[PDB]
Amino acid sequence: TLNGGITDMLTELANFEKNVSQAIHKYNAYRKAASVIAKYPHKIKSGAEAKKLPGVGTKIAEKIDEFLATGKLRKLEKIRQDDTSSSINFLTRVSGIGPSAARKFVDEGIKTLEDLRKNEDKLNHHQRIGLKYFGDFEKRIPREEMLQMQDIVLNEVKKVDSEYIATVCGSFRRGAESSGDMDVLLTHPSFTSESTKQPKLLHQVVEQLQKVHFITDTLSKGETKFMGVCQLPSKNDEKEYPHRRIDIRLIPKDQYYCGVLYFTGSDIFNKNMRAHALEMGFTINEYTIRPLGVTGVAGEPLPVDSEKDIFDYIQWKYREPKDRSE
DNA sequence: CCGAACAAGCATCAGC
DNA sequence: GCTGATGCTT
DNA sequence: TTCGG
Ligand SMILES: Nc1nc2c(ncn2[C@H]2C[C@H](O)[C@@H](COP(=O)(O)OP(=O)(O)CP(=O)(O)O)O2)c(=O)[nH]1
Ligand SMILES: [Mg+2]
Ligand code: NA
Ligand code: NA
Ligand code: NA
Repeated sequence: TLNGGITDMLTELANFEKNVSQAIHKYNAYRKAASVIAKYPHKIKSGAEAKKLPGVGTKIAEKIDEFLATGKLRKLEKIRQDDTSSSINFLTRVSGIGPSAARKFVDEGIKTLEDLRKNEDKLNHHQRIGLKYFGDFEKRIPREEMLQMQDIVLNEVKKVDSEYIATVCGSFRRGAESSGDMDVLLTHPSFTSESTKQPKLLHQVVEQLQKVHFITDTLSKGETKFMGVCQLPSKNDEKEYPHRRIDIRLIPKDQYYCGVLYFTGSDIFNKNMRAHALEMGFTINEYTIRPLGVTGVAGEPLPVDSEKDIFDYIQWKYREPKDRSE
């Protein structure tokens, strides 16, 4: 982390614009600048040097000059003193509380963890589970625990139907030594873009992971996307493990490669890659890559038989997952 | 200067 | 009930 | 907030 102080500042600015100002484009600009700087392999010595990188403009360059001179940013230090800003920023750390709900809660004088706990009745289901596991959800998962969880998920899925294929994506698939949560891509040959030949494909997997007490709570759940909570089992008399966020995405079997590209990320990598696709005349979602016609209307899905096929279409060199951690 | 900035599933709510 | 917008999330 | 045209 050559430039950890700079990228921390930019990330804190990003979070302020998202949570407090509700300025999504400023938030993306700071995150993008933080991303391009994190992979820059020199210790930055001036805002001018940083402004040579794409995504760092005049305003971020000036902030880097102030940071490098003083070790601080006056704008952030004032933001940190403001009670409303600090409280809104804090409340958004609860899963299910966003900028709108956080500002609504602070308006009614709900502005601390203890305030949240005594007003459970004012939370929706998702928010209540995010409050319940607030402490756990801020801990990272050592890859060794990710490996144990993987083994549980893949084996339980196989007991439901040997034709399911579960793939752990996210930062885990990118080779990270720790992960924020577990991301599972799921396919079944009964579910393709051409037909759904079995109902309850995702449900059966969820209920089986619940029966073996791996899934403990549900944040949201539909036919193709599950967002919930899981926990490794612990040995006799040992401390329990923290509860962990788990996301499961059922994707049409024939669209696996677009799906695993999507779910491997990173999120910024996906944004960069989809934006480049547009510049090249394609649009990419988790299902397909399609060309844009004369009027910018999406055309027919193109054939895809690997992740690299997608990179080829937009004329990017193939990047292994471990090189997508933007 | 100015328009564009990735794409979408689930929960919730207003309106009919 | 449905449609469509918005919030929040991946 | 940044960038391309
Ligand atoms: N097009 C897009 N795609 C996205 C987006 N947000 C998330 N994703 C995709 C890519 C993520 O890796 C994947 C998982 O989402 P997750 O939050 O778990 O990201 P990890 O890479 O695993 C970091 P960790 O803290 O969990 O370790 O979902 C998005 O806005 N736009
Ligand atoms: Mg993840
Ligand atoms: Na630049
Ligand atoms: Na939140
Ligand atoms: Na996730």
